[PDB]
Amino acid sequence: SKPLTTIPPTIVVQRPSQYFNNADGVDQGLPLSLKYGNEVILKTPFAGTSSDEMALEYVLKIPNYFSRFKYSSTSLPKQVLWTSPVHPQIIRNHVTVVDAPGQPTLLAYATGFFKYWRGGLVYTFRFVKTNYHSGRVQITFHPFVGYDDVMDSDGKIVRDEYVYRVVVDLRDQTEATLVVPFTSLTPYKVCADVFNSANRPKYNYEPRDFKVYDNTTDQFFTGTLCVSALTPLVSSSAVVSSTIDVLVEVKASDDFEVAVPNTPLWLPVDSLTERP
Amino acid sequence: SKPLTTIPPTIVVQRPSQYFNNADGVDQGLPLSLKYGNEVILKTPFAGTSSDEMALE
Amino acid sequence: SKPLTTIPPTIVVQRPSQYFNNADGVDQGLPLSLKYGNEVILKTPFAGTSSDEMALEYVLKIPNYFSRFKYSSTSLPKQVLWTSPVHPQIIRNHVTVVDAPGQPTLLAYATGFFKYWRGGLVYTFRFVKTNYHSGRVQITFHPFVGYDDVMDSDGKIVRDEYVYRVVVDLRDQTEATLVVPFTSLTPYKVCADVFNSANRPKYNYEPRDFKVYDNTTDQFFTGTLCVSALTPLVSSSAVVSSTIDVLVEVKASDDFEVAVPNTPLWLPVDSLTERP
Amino acid sequence: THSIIDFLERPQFIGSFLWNTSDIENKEIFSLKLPDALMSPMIREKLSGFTSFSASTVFHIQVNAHPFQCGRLVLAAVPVPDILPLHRLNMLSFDVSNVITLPHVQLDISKETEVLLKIPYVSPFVQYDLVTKFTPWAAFLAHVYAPLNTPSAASLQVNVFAHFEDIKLGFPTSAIVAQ
Amino acid sequence: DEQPSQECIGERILSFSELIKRNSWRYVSDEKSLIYPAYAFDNPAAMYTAADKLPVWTLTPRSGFPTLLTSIGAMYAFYRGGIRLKIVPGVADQPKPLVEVALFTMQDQGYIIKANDYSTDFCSSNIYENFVTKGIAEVQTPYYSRVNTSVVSAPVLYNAGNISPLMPNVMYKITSNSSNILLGHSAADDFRFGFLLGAPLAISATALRDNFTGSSATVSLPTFSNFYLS
Amino acid sequence: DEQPSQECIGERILSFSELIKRNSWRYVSDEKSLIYPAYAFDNPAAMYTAADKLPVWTLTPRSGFPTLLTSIGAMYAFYRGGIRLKIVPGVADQPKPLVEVALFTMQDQGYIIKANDYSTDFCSSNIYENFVTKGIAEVQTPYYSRVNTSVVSAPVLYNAGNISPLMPNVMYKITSNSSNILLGHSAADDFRFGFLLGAPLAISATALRDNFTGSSATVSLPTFSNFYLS
Repeated sequence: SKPLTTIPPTIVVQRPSQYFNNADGVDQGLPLSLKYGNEVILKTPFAGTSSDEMALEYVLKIPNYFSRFKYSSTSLPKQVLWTSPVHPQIIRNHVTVVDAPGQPTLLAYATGFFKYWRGGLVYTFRFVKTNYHSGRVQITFHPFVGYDDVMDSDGKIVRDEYVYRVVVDLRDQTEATLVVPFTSLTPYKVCADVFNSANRPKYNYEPRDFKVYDNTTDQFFTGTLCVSALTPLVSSSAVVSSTIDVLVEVKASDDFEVAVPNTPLWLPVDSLTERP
Repeated sequence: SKPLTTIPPTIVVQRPSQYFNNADGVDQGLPLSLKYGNEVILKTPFAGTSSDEMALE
Repeated sequence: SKPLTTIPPTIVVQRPSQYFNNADGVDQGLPLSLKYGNEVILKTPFAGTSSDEMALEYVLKIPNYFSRFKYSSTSLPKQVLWTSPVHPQIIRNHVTVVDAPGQPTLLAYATGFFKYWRGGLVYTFRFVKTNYHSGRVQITFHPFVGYDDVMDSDGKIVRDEYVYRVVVDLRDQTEATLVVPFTSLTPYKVCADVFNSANRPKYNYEPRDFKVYDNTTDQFFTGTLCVSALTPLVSSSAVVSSTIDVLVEVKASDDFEVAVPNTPLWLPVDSLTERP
Repeated sequence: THSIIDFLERPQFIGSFLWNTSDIENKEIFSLKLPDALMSPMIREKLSGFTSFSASTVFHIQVNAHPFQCGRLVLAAVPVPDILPLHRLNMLSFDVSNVITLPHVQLDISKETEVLLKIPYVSPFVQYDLVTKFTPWAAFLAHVYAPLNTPSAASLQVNVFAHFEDIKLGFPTSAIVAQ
Repeated sequence: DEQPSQECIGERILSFSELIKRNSWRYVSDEKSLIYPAYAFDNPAAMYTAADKLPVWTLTPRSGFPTLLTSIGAMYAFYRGGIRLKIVPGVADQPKPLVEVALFTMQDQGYIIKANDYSTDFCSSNIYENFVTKGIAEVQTPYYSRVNTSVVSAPVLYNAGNISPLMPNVMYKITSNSSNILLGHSAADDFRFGFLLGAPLAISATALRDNFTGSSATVSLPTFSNFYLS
Repeated sequence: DEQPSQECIGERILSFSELIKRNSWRYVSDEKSLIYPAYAFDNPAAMYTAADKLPVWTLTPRSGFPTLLTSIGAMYAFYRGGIRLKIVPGVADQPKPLVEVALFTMQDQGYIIKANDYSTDFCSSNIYENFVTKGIAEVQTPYYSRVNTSVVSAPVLYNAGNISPLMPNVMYKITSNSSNILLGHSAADDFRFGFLLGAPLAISATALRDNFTGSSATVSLPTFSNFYLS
């Protein structure tokens, strides 16, 4: 028979597109393949690897070379040799042109897809040298302080007394690595963005300068990592250069986390050029 | 993940007001009280009587 | 295959927004976070407390200082010293300006979010004094009667004989508290609102006056709580002031309840000022 | 044996404050900021070398009235004063009742010679920023509840003592204790 | 005894937590494309007067009018958790019926209302709702905060921009095709207030119809009636 | 410790795989009937300058602007799996509200955008969605590749036509009745990227509003706001 429905009415919601902004949920698309189900198997391994290459854990732990410096016969007790603010938005200069923003490192590019970050950073120094060089260097991390404020007017380090100190004998060791903790009164810091040097509505966006830690900068970086010399790099100028390069790489620690994905800080292109 | 729905389509009926004329069924009204459930207990006895006064009998 | 649906049709309801006005139910919003689920944990404790701070039980039991008065050498047997109507819409005067409505107490502000109230009230008197003061005072509650009608033309209390009486020796006791029952022929009374003193469509809204209990007022308050003196506050004027302050606080009892939330009686602002 | 904490747990004399007959209902006797009010050289010395710290805070108020003087104080606490919406901060100076609603304790000089209050660290920041000095996390304030009631005008000293408890220190640093 | 509540009311309410999940209206805009500061919880500044031929009360909203949400929030110092957002249209534009709400995070942008200018904020969280088919737009907003405890009506500053720690550093970008639009909000499921302070600075609401100075009552509020009829 | 992520964020994200299922906008068209190259993953070519009275940046899209999808993809060399497609209308054409997306496979046709000319491509996979009733068009696209591993932004060639092995030899034919239409895409469920290379060539996005040369900022992006208001 053709009986009267006893199926009670349910309330409904009209949405044009659900989970549009979401990694969760069931996409309600129409498929184009003949088979509604058509999916393809997760082939393993893929691109030579079985490691997950799309994992943040994987990506942010890829070493970014981001800076070098010199250590020499010149260099003097307590002379700062090198500093960096500790944060993930580490950048380079484009070759083609000379914009202010610059070319992001991988790390920076990736973190760039989020607003919030936290965690520790793995900094790695390589001392390209021979055995006939001898000298010491102390790596020190100064939380809650910018790279101007770690050195007095003479470029000598200030109050090294008060922090984690890492002595390096070059007679022995040619390389050194360490982890800088996250250190903040906030659970999350913000992925540093370029700031407007000009006044509105004039816009000249430039990378931030963390010479100083105060509440204009404080929530973009934990502090400043500094490499002070202890001895001049004494060597036989007779047979070896009396100055050497020191290379610095960074990757993320295990505890490293980002969140609040949105409009990214960085934007990718197929080529960059000067205007006629 | 964000998999393709496998939930088949059901046919639906557009009514503006169901059971409007009916003592049966589920009224589909919006409630005004803060609590969607808000109902009040059938107090007994009521108006001095426990006999059903609305009964035709 | 692609078989014919055997899924019978259900009746549906088109609503633009469900549970909009409701604390119940499932909100049908789109989430902005990447994760549809994104919720955050109920952190405990929070703001130093694990007690629920949003509970009416919690809030209405916060003491509201709302009134004082004086007890002195002047004061005379049966002389009323102080009265209040018993109800939750207890108010103060703004400092900045002098509107009629006034600044609500916390209690009043809160209850203000509902129309109906019921329950008992905890009134607390503190007698700021020394030990060298001596005197008695009777606190008495008069249900179904307004604050003019509790005292005769001389400001002497009327028919105290007929009610709960609470004698207080000041030689001994410096403080006193009590609960006033709800007492009504209605299960619920109404949160008193300001009334129009003017005639429509002229509007001058003023706080209600419960000098008298009759069926223009009766459903805003249970009655009047009165503090009559028994003895003058005899003291050595030689070494102590012959008049003292008496402070009165109120909070809600356990049995206290409100309901019918709607447009509130009170409205909050970031600042209040005179017009140029 | 001794340790940093032991010092911050040391109870300091913070101030003597005048309260006299003329002072009236809700007249503020003081309004002291946490941690500022406790930041004595002694403390600063020991806190030196650390980015920040957090703690609960103990407040003893002392009032040596004599038998014929009656009166009554509030001591209350309020969070993050620096950044509270003004209307709040105002409501406090406006009406004692908006202090009585707070975390507080009353003192009746005739009965009590003293009373305490303890205040937990409460803030968005997990500690007090010792370099940025970003927002003192609370403040104690003592408004007069019921004015000092002597026969003839007179005045009284309200002493304050205080220390920290449940202390927690931040990562150490070459940055300097905010002035 | 919970008898009365069952005999008369039919419900029984115990915490404001219950109440603030009810959506109340906040603010109106004329902008097709608007930047709104979600976690703004301020209320208007008020002005009273007794002098003749002057409107008695007058209200200057900085970020909107009192919702249940804010009205309550005034009592507390802190908040945490997320919020809901409801949106109503002046115009059901048949051929362009859509609404975008998007997650707005520009670092330099200031945390108060402003009309959309940016044309270059690609790839953000975008929700879409159809004004024609579903009368109202309904949305949920993650706490997404840099800290575990935020502050009621934090004093924003000129270039506090959108990175103040004392709030979630997040705003709404609302792009409609109704000229006029009405905004409202309730708290989300996980939302909570903190550290009760006392009554907030407040004035009678029923009193806002005062006109005893002859000069008629001007000050109105964002309700449906007031919006839909213009 | 995963406490912060639960106390503040309310979520916790671990792989870009998660992110690239979020739909971002790619490209706009004026064509009622358009041929789009689905698995084009290129990004624009950029131009900078410091000289007065010149727009600082300028962008030449070959097949569209950076989606989350492509933005990410730039880091990797290879891809496999299928994609989603979202479409938005300028015009909800009441009497002709429909959209066709169809599977387009003409062998000789070139793998870049072009307006539909062919009238003779019968019997193809056609999905239909109703712009009026369901505001947006939503679609899923099989990898349908000749090989198990395809290449990020493969250099297409003049007559690489539509049979290059280095991609799925498949395009969309989109026939609407909205003059203007807005395209977006996320990755499908089965999609995956491969062989991480490093950072891609990139420039600040927030910087695209530079105008210090006096000549105002011209370069805009395909967002909703920019589309819906013209």
